[PDB]
Amino acid sequence: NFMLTQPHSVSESPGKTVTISCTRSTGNIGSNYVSWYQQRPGSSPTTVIYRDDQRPSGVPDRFSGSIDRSSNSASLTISGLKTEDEADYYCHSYSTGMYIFGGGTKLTVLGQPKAAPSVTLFPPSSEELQANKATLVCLISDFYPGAVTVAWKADSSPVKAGVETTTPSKQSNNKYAASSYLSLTPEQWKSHRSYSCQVTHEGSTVEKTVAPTEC
Amino acid sequence: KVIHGCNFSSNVSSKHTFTDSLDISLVDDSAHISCNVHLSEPKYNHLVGLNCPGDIIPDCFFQVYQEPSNIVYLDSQINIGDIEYYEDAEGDDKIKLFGIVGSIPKTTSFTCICKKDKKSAYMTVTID
Amino acid sequence: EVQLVQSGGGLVQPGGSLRLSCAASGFTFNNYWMSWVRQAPGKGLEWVSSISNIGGTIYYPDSVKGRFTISRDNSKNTLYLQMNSLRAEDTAVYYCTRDLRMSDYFDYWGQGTMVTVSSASTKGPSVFPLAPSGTAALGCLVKDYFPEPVTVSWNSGALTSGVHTFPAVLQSSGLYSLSSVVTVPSSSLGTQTYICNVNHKPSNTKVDKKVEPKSC
Repeated sequence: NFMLTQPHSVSESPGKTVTISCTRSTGNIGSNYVSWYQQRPGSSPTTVIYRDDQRPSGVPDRFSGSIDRSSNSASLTISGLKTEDEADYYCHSYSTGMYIFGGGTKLTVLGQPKAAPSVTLFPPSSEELQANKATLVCLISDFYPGAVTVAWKADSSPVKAGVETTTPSKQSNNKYAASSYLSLTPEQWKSHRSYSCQVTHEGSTVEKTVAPTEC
Repeated sequence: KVIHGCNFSSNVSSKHTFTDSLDISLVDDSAHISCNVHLSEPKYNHLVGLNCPGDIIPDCFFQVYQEPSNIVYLDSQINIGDIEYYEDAEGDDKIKLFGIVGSIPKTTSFTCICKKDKKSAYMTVTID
Repeated sequence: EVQLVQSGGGLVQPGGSLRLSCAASGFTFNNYWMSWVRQAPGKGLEWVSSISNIGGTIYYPDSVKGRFTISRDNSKNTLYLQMNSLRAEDTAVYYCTRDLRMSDYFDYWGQGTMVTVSSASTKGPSVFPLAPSGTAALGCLVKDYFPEPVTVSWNSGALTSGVHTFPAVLQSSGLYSLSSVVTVPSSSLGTQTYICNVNHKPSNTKVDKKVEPKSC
């Protein structure tokens, strides 16, 4: 079958406009209808575009869909942004006997300045190592909008396994916080020169590093 | 035995031979072309159905149409007692049939839809 | 109006079974396709199953093919999803939808119901000190507990400024972990005692853990 790929997040100020793409990986985007679904936090999805560019009842003409047959991509456009437009948006297309969803796009209607994350990385404690365990704790706070990406390095080599990362959660100051844990063995902790927590927020990436050193 | 109906699939099927054929991968998106079947015999003993490579709308031939939109049950439409319903599968090919034996009170017509991607082929049956 | 009222999920151990319902009203039940679409917490929509007007066509993705069975009862106007051989990866919020087959989209959704597949039982956490390296950060790690929640305080409630107790991660082991961090003046690292108090009522766990600076 095929895949539909959306950007991780988009953002703009109220009254401005935003466009969210849906790129079909194989086949023709124009072959099958594309539909779009809005999901406000904690709510069930609702349809905002069907049949490439048709609006259900209850959706203002600020919403519109289009199809780009050359980039093999569909687009949802939202103009005159309002606060209640802030949602996750999903594109959908159907091939015979298969229903395919895009990854989803966080739309943040900006209500405050963009803010870089504050990142702290703690190495495993002596206590945990003596219990024959190793956990790296990477604490991410004070970032807006609430979308981040986390990757771990063993020295300079990527670490894909043993990574548990929370989703962003809204703080009291309306910024967002998250955390990422890397479970290691005591040996792979000691047998590397350093480990690294790489946080990427709005294209800028912040890195912290800890080494298996006594002092 | 032949199926009085329409083969919209591009498979060269041996289990099933239809009277008419119309490859769905030919017509324009969000458009339709018709494949019509007319039956006129004193007392029948026929299989009627279609081969669809996409999706069948409605659930033929238990449900049929009167762009159609009025979903009706075939037993009510033809108003005969014993109607046999059959189905078959050949990968994505969906074969839905119904057998009809005997006489028919009133000449009745109905439509079934084969949909593949944005293209939809209609199959309209008339029986006297 | 059109209504899709979903009914009752719950907690299941791996390999168990569970049945979801969706009561439909406001439209001719027999004239529409209907689907189940799920969503793991924090993740995206994933189609689970579809059924045609009166069962003529049924579709499944391979992720659930053989384990899940969709069905409908036109006399009760209800959609069912029978789930068997449940895996932890099936943990999601399952949504009921009505489809317009002719236009390939879900035009109405249910409110959702949560389904959790976990083998975890009640377990208290292990607490570890996260030692500090003009301002310093310290904290303590609260690890492998079930169920939620966990409350953390510092110095028995005497220290509340600069405190940040992050939400938990749900591990693939079914157990939770969290971390609480407090930012302190580095000048007090040698003169002020820092003890984090971790409390997990379901297990009668109360831990006082002192976080000291590294000896080096």
